[PDB]
Amino acid sequence: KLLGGGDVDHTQYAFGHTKVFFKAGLLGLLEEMRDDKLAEIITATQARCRGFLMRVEYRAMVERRESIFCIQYNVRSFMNVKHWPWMKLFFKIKPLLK
Amino acid sequence: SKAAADDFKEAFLLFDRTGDAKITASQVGDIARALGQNPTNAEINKILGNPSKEEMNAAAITFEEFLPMLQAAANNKDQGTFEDFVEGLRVFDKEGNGTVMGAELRHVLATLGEKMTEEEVEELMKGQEDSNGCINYEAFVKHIMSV
Amino acid sequence: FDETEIEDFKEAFTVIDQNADGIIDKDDLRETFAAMGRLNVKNEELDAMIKEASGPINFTVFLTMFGEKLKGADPEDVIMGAFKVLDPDGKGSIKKSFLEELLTTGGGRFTPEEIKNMWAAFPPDVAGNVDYKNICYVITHGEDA
Amino acid sequence: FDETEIEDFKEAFTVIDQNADGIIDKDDLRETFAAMGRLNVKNEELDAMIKEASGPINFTVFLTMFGEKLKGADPEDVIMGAFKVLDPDGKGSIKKSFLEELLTTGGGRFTPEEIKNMWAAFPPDVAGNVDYKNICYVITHGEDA
Repeated sequence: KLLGGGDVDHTQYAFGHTKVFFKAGLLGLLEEMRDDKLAEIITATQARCRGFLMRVEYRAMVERRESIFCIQYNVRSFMNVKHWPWMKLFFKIKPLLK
Repeated sequence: SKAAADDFKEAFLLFDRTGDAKITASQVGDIARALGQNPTNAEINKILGNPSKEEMNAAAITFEEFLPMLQAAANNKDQGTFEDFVEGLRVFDKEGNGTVMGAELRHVLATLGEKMTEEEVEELMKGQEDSNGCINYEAFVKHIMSV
Repeated sequence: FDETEIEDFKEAFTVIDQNADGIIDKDDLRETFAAMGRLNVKNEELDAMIKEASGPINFTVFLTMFGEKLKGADPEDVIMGAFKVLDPDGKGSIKKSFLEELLTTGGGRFTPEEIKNMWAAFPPDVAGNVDYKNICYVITHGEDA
Repeated sequence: FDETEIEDFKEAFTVIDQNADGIIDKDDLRETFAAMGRLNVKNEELDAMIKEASGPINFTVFLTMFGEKLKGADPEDVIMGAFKVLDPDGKGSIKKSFLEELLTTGGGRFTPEEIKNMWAAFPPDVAGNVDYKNICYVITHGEDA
């Protein structure tokens, strides 16, 4: 599973019942070239992702836009009100209602 | 070129939080992506340093530097081929059907190469992966290229 | 202002206006406070309530005074709507540090000092952002329940 | 149109026609909205409601306008009839994927895109096809209950 990642030559090695087999120094050379080739392949595939990743963040940030405000202002009210005679009154009284 | 797209300047006024018409160098990566460009973060990093520009110290910007950096990144959009994106994930899971097991794509997107946070990984899988734990990447890469 | 909230303010206006003529005077304020147990309600408290209006307290003057003090008042179902979007998996009360970071980093209304005042009477759970729901109760109806 | 549904539209016609002469004019629309809490109801909204009719809004013009917009309106008992045939063992809300497959594969009205719009305000359970009954409520009387 580990070797899943890395911009490494997935050739140069080989697994078996008790251990992995690995090249150096040719196969070692191969891989290296390979390694660079994924940064390319990879580096480029990373980017879009990265890009894209934040692109979804904006869609969320934006949605959120108002729900906050609502929350924002809404609290403030209370902080002001909760100390107001009339509002306490309404409060004790709010229950007797139907 | 103008085609002079003056909406890039109007989007710079939506990303500058101070209203002085400057955008810090740390925002330039994400704003190139929001203008329709996907440069990798190492590429955005290199170019910066390449020009003896340090993203480690305070930065400001001017529109006169951000415009040519977006035009230097715009040539690299020929690297965005969807054949290689779907074939990458088709080599990532066995059998003839496009499904990644949930945690395979989440751990690979967070730890392999350019680190994506697990918060962003969950926001990119939310809706395309159901409770079977299998992400269909035919529709997943389609929706990722819809934005 | 939803219409049931305006009907709640009409019922509170009728319970404070014990002369039933449509205008709450200072005698109505004092006799509503005396019927709630306030035998020592000073005349200066009644004069400070009347000093918040430019005219007599009829139903539309009471609604405009409450509108101008409650310009960010949110009903309990919309506060629980926003808290269900903050906890989108349901049931769990959200973490203390997650609400402090998301209040600050999104908006200026979520700045810290204000977050210390949020924790300060909205107790721990509420303050912390773990429980949920008791804060929606006390934002629509104040004081400890 | 069943007769109790026509009597419900006759009662709604009498509550919007506050002059009780049998024709809802623009003043009746504005005074019914002001009695529900709409103090800012614009005249252009009242003109757009009157622009949906070719004549004055009497009881038969209001019934024909609602008939032509509700050409697939179904009462709650017939929607629960069809959902009891989809869940013929009773009690259980039916699966999300079963309603998506059976809407598409039977009819063109059950095509997917429309199924994403069904899940989109008809929430999860409703959308999914698991609960049942809340969707019959909101199809006969809109908005969140």
